[PDB]
Amino acid sequence: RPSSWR
Amino acid sequence: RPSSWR
Amino acid sequence: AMGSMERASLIQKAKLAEQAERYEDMAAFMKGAVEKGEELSCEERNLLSVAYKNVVGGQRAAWRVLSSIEQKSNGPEVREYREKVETELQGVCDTVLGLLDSHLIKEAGDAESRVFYLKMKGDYYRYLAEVATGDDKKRIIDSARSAYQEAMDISKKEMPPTNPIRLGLALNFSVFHYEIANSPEEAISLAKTTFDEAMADLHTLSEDSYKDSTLIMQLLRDNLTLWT
Amino acid sequence: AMGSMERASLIQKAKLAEQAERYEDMAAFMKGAVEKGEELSCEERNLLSVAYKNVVGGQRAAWRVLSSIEQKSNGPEVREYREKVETELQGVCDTVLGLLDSHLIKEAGDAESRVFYLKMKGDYYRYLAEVATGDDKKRIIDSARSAYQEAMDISKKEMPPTNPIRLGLALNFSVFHYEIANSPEEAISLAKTTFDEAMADLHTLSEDSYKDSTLIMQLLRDNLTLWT
Ligand SMILES: *Cc1ccc(-n2cnc(C)c2)cc1
Ligand SMILES: *Cc1ccc(-n2cnc(C)c2)cc1
Ligand SMILES: [Ca+2]
Ligand SMILES: [Ca+2]
Ligand SMILES: [Cl-]
Ligand SMILES: [Cl-]
Repeated sequence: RPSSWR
Repeated sequence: RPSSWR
Repeated sequence: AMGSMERASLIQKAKLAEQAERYEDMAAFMKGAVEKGEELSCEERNLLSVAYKNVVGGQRAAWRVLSSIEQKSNGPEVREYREKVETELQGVCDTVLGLLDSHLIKEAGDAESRVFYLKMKGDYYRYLAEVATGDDKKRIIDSARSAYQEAMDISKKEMPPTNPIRLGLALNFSVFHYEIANSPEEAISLAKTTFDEAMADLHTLSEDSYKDSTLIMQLLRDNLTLWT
Repeated sequence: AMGSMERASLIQKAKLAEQAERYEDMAAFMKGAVEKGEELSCEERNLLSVAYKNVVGGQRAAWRVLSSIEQKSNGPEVREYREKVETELQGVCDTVLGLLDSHLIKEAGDAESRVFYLKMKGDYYRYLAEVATGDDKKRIIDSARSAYQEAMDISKKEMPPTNPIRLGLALNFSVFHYEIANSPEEAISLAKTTFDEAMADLHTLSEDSYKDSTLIMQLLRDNLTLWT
């Protein structure tokens, strides 16, 4: 659910 | 560009 | 590679692969199921079609990107990589056509199954035609035409005008006429005639069948709007 | 398999594969480029990272779909297919980690390159940790932690607080803390401290660098909003 780098 | 079945 | 897995397990895993959007796996599972030698149910035919349509669809999209880059350029890398993707696409088409020829079509006696497989055969020859440029381009186009035509003849004799397979077949045959055969007037005539006769048969349908049929009639209308 | 292709041709084809959204091909091309034995430029490191992040990203998404189906169920098919996807994911992670260990990291002397590769090492051990359940789960987690920690130490000594690699590293290390290490307070503290020190350094940046840095600070803020 949380954002890692993209 | 034109639609085939999908 | 799937010879040791149960037919039912291959079908179940094909459905799991669809949910996971793993269409390569899905196609491999359905190829294994076909190679068990038993005829396919309606649901199983749809799984086979969805799997390979998604696989070849990604290859066709990639080929079009690379072909566009190649045209704007004309080192060998762009051509080489376009050729690589093109060869992989042709291999998938050959695999599907091989499954239809060995032995799905010859065992398909019912109109729903036979028209479904012949539509598939027309579609995958159409995909071969999209990338073909050599001495066999005309024969590939005529193989698509012949498969679509036999499917059309059966569908008009054996199915109502609102049948979703009949409608999708006519949609794709009209796209064949417009994009492959350089016959835009034939494409428009087929799409309009198909739409109008379906319209006139909608009154016979349940609410669910009505939704199925009108969904595909909308695609016919979208093309007519694009083409006229 | 790429040993016979020129390094420059592999790089050019990796860029073509990205445009075609053929990330498996992209990763194979960049693997071949790495195996030429020369260090990677900034742009080339980004190509390597983008390729494998997209490949493993699709595997992780599929694994999560299948794992969810498996939990709701608990025949062997769901477990078998989840295990198949999981094994393929672990193979990709092992391949990336093998490239970092042979010999990208040991030849990376500059802060930008060394932090980049150590962040990658933490990321792919994190992906292994997401599916790990056996006797090596703790060691896999500590391998991720150790790689992230060394990257953090170098980045805090050698890069400004707005450096995009430093920011993305802190973002991912905070996700590691929250999702893998069961340390949500550490995750929140790292994200807030990283965001605040970046905020205070934005005044030194050009318009283009400001856009690069604020883009990643927004991801830190999104997580903080999710977590608090
Ligand atoms: C080629 C083709 C056309 C239409 C269908 N379809 C859509 N909805 C149903 C019940 C069948 C499948 C394949
Ligand atoms: C892991 C990571 C973080 C940030 C970048 N990035 C974004 N924009 C630039 C110039 C660098 C790449 C990779
Ligand atoms: Ca039969
Ligand atoms: Ca060096
Ligand atoms: Cl190639
Ligand atoms: Cl499996």
